[PDB]
Amino acid sequence: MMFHKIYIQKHDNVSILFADIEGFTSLASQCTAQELVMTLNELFARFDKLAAENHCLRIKILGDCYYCVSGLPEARADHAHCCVEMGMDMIEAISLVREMTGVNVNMRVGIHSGRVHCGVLGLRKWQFDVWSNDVTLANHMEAGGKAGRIHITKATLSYLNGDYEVEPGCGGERNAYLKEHSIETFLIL
Amino acid sequence: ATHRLLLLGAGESGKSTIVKQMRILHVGEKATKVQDIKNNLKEAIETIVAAMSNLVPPVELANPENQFRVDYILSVMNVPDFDFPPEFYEHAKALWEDEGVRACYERSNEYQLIDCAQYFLDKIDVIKQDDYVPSDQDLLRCRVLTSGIFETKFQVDKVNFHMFDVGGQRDERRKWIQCFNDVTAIIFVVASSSYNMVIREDNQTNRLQEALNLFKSIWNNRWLRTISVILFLNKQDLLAEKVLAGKSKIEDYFPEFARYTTPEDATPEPGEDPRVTRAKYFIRDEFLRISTASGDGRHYCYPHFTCAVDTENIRRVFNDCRDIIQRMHL
Amino acid sequence: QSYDCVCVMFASIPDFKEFYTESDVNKEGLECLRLLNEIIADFDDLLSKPKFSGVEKIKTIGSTYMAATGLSAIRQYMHIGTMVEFAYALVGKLDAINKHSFNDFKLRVGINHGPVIAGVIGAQKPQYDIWGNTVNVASRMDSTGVLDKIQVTEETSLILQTLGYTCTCRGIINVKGKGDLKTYFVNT
Ligand SMILES: CNc1ccccc1C(=O)O[C@H]1[C@@H](O)[C@H](n2cnc3c(N)ncnc32)O[C@@H]1COP(=O)(O)OP(=O)(O)OP(=O)(O)O
Ligand SMILES: C=C[C@@]1(C)CC(=O)[C@]2(O)[C@@]3(C)[C@@H](O)CCC(C)(C)[C@@H]3[C@H](O)[C@H](OC(=O)CCCCN3CCN(C)CC3)[C@@]2(C)O1
Ligand SMILES: Nc1nc2c(ncn2[C@@H]2O[C@H](COP(=O)(O)OP(=O)(O)OP(O)(O)=S)[C@@H](O)[C@H]2O)c(=O)[nH]1
Ligand SMILES: [Cl-]
Ligand SMILES: [Mn+2]
Ligand SMILES: [Mn+2]
Ligand SMILES: [Mn+2]
Repeated sequence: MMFHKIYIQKHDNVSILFADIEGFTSLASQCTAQELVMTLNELFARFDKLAAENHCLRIKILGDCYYCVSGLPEARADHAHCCVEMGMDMIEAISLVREMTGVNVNMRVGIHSGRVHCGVLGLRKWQFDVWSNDVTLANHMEAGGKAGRIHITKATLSYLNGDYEVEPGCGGERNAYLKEHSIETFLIL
Repeated sequence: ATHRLLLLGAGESGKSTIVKQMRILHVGEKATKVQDIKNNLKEAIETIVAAMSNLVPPVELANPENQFRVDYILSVMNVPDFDFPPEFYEHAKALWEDEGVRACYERSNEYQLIDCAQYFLDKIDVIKQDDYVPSDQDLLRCRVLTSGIFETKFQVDKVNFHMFDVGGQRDERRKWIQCFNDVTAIIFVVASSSYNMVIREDNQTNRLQEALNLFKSIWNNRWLRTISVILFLNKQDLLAEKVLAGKSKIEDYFPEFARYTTPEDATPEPGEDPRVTRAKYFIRDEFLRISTASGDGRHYCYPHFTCAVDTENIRRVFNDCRDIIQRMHL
Repeated sequence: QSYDCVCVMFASIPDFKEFYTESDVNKEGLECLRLLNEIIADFDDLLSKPKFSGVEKIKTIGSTYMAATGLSAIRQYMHIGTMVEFAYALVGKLDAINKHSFNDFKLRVGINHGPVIAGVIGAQKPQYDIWGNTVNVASRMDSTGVLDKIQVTEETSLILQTLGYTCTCRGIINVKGKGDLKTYFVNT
């Protein structure tokens, strides 16, 4: 009654995936706004599909930034692999062999694991979102991927139960924020 | 049954001291805070000596000899991690023993200084020892700035309490609302005595009038329009001395005290001079004219004359404070 | 569908990335969202006013409000001045919230106009977002702005003056892809 309801709910052990069309704006100065909004939509259509299959949930979309968390809403201890295969699928999701999208695009997956705080802010035009430093981190993990090799924070490897094959991403050199907190970054193979 | 209390107040009103009273009354390591004590004593003196030349007119010593003891403390003021040598205790103490240093101290309001001054300096002897172990009062007088918010989980009569001390500074008020949500009642804190000193945050605003305007902010806050504040007119002892002594009238700082008469409902404690009686209540009604305006019966204000460094008084009050949480069914 | 004149406005709070603390006191970052909700929500209380009856709230990027006026139609460029009245709107509120949080937030803005290709997207829960370069800049004119000021482009600079608004040239700022462009600030 004092503070508006704030429909937010903590949620402690999930994996968060972030993707960005590497070099997109380059694609822009070449194609019609329409074919772009289309290529974009096209891509995201197949994304929400590859999304619900690996048991993950898509949060929101920002232009070319499509970020889908995992382990929600109902808790799934499987959060690790989820985002992992999400990126997996996401990589082949840019099969330009059938997507005549123009100048070479690629995702820049940036996964991470930690605790969250999801819900919706405001009272109008609600949009489901995720909030937490960990969530801030997974964003920079996205802002630190190479040619779309999947980034995975050391916390993401501790839930992978060492199943996948990762290599030192030397993150931090790639992105300031990773270095700032000295986070050991890897890369799935 | 769990209750959460937030303490608010101007700068150095005496919040943390209360939260310390709390541990003391409801909760060996006294050898790790000895340091901070000496660091107080340090500032205590170096601050007084410092402001002797700066003041206008100047405050010169009576024993010119001490010019060299002045150069000593002034040669250690910015020194990092002082090792505390007997020389310090010495020259400092002789400086305290000096009449012009006290003279500078009787006007310690024209310059920012801590409250534990009078106290610590009067026991350089007791502090200097190698076996000096801070007693209980010594640990409630040791001043330290609170940076952020800390939760003290204590229990009383099989009923839990959660104390929340917060940065009393201005640069700290940006963290209060981080606890404004679902908290029993607000213990406000004031320095009934600080009615003669400008704040540290700027050196131009009356501490008291800043405590009034602060109370105003919380009392009328859009998230505290339902939460009852239990104002704490603290440092009642200091207020008195300043009052009684008269070396600083109250009506020259708050002219609205000239037309002021003494209250009816007043319950004048046991031979508390009529000069004090009137004063302390005056300082009550300044906070009351605020709680009288808005509120609109959604929340009321329960004042409490107090002395945070009196584990005796503080208990009498945190009991009334334990009462109203049960009585008003808060 | 695609429009020919859609005034896009971003209103971010850099000052929040810091205020957001994840501590055991603030229920781990909650109690500050709880305050950010109290803002965004308090910021939405505008869309339901007479003056901003035509103001549309596109979305919300974390601690960044995204509105747009001019999506209810086929002067012709007046809602630009309306969008600004709304920039001035959020500020009135944003600063007022401070008065009760003892905080000090400042609003940073990036208004612009042109063709935006509004529509929905997604296979699950579709969302209504306005794509287009007009918006590309609208954001880049925010991400590089100044607090308490509104950063408008050349043309926007112009139009705003014919409405009674003075504009000062911040200088040049590289709006990536579109290259180095000249921006101005709306004299408050
Ligand atoms: C001329 N550009 C376009 C023509 C029609 C459809 C889209 C574009 C386009 O590239 O739009 C940009 C924003 O307007 C559009 N956008 C929409 N909503 C947005 C938003 N809320 N915040 C930021 N950008 C947003 O996304 C795009 C991302 O730019 P960003 O700077 O985020 O790119 P990047 O993510 O780092 O990609 P790259 O690696 O290639 O540099
Ligand atoms: C609400 C508090 C706080 C501090 C915590 C948080 O998790 C965020 O909500 C994220 C991180 C988080 O939700 C990931 C999505 C997104 C949208 C990216 C948010 C913004 O970056 C927020 O800040 C901002 O508004 C500033 C940065 C926005 C710039 N980013 C750069 C990367 N691209 C891909 C998207 C835009 C955020 C940081 O703010
Ligand atoms: N003489 C006297 N001193 C008191 C009294 N109550 C508190 N103090 C003194 O006030 C000084 C400042 O106390 P403190 O608790 O630090 O204030 P604060 O409100 O907590 O301010 P901060 O520390 O967050 S910035 C301490 O040295 C303490 O002993 C009192 O009733 N009388
Ligand atoms: Cl005060
Ligand atoms: Mn991209
Ligand atoms: Mn982007
Ligand atoms: Mn304190």
